[PDB]
Amino acid sequence: KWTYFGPDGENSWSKKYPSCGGLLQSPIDLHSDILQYDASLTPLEFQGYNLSANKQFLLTNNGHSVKLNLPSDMHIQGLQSRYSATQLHLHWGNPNDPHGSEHTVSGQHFAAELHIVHYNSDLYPDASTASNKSEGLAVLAVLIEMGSFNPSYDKIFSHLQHVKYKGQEAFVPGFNIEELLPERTAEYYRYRGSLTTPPCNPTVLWTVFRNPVQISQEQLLALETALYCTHMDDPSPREMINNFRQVQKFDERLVYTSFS
Amino acid sequence: KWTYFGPDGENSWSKKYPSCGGLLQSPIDLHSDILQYDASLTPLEFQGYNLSANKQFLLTNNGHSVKLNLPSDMHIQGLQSRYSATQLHLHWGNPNDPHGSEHTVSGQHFAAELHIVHYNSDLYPDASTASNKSEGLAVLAVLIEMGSFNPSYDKIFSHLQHVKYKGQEAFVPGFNIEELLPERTAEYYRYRGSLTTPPCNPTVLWTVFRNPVQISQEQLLALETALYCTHMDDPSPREMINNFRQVQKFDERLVYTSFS
Ligand SMILES: CCCCNC(=O)c1cc(S(N)(=O)=O)c(Cl)cc1SCCc1ccccc1
Ligand SMILES: CCCCNC(=O)c1cc(S(N)(=O)=O)c(Cl)cc1SCCc1ccccc1
Ligand SMILES: [Zn+2]
Ligand SMILES: [Zn+2]
Repeated sequence: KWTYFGPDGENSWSKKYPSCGGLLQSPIDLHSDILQYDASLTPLEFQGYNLSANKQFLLTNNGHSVKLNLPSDMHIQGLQSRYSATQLHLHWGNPNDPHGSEHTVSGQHFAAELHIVHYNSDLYPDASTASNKSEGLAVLAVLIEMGSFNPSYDKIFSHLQHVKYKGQEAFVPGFNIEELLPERTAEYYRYRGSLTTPPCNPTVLWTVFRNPVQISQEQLLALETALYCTHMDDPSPREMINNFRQVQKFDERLVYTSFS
Repeated sequence: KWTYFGPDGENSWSKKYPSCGGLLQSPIDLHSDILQYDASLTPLEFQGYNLSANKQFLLTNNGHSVKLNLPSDMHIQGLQSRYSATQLHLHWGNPNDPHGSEHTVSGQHFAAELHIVHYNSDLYPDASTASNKSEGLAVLAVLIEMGSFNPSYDKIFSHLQHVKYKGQEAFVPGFNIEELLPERTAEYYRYRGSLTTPPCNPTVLWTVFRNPVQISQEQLLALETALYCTHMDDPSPREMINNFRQVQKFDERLVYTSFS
């Protein structure tokens, strides 16, 4: 058990989850001095992203974020192994401070952040088994900026009202998960890092897209007001807000870019 | 034992230093939405900061920073108690990434940060005894950027050669310590926080001057490269770099400004 605020917050994670106080932690601040162009970084292909709108996918409040379960037929080609999808989820701030991206760019938070989590299906049978193992995970990160209404993101946000409390679950119709990605997915940052949550294992190949996507003010307000970290019956209910980790020391890492 | 790197890093400080996971942690990002002008914040007076050049003061490498011992006769006038000087020390980054201030303005790191540590000499005999007590400590924080050669900061940096390693000590003719302060010291940020180092006690009244000082690219490089955090005959030397804490979450609070 852990939170983003007070005694159980991120400065205390390492007391229960030692990897949280180890090396190669995420997120990080993307800034010119630590960037390095790499000709190796070829375009990813997103296979099986186009989920049938006549099929149903489990959305869950896990007490930390809202998660959408993804089928393992969904995958990434282009890395050293096949990375199969396990779930996507978000990180955001609060109505009075809508700047809850995990990754920052030249010291600036975006409004929110989407993480599409994949596991090494060539090595491991699921994300859970893969999470504490070498080369176990790969995440696509989309930075989210406040702008126009996003009908694609709304295929998640219109469902939040059925997963208000921890452990609540709701079937959501499939849609093309590629619609959540920004323009020019060929332009990305790539670095070796960790889960941004406990148990913080340094097993994550990070891809952060260069370009953000936009969702409206009304979409962020809904995301920032709809969810609780706590069970429906908890007498000390806590709002699910500011569910982002502070950026971490580089530990001599560089971030490789597909662009110069 | 505590460091800015590896398993004994800042995410692990809370294990042996509980306060590092507690309330009112420094440093923080100073940005517009958390600033509030308070017309009641008048100028500090720096008394006995003009040290005899015929008096000598101990410079030490403690393996966390380089520290100049200061005489208690020097103090700040303007607060509700007299705060007497104990030491000044610095925080910096590394030559590939020369952005190692502790406090940030609008998410931006300055090259470095000087701290002049004072203690409540009306209530407490010493900084050690004051450190974990109400209204114990007051720091003057100076943000340092690349710029023109600074003769006054060179009165310190000219002696780094003699304190290369953990343990080494050296003497510095006195100079006017007010010479290390920027222009318009009437302009400052003010907030209650913590030591940025273990034991992280929430006992510090922070005064961060609005205006940075400038040191030359060569002065900054000397600081970043002159010192080690290991003993002169450690087999495995460690360069003393990136000796700054990551900014902390600053939830539902204000930094007050002396400036509109
Ligand atoms: C186990 C509950 C903690 C909540 N975190 C995640 O679901 C999560 C977050 C990330 S992140 N924010 O770095 O993108 C990642 Cl990369 C993976 C997971 S969960 C999948 C791995 C796992 C499964 C089961 C137990 C432990 C880990
Ligand atoms: C034994 C302490 C280890 C190193 N830290 C400092 O000297 C230090 C740093 C700051 S900061 N970076 O917040 O300006 C401050 Cl406010 C005070 C001290 S040391 C003075 C207080 C103290 C002395 C002895 C034991 C504990 C605290
Ligand atoms: Zn995440
Ligand atoms: Zn300091």
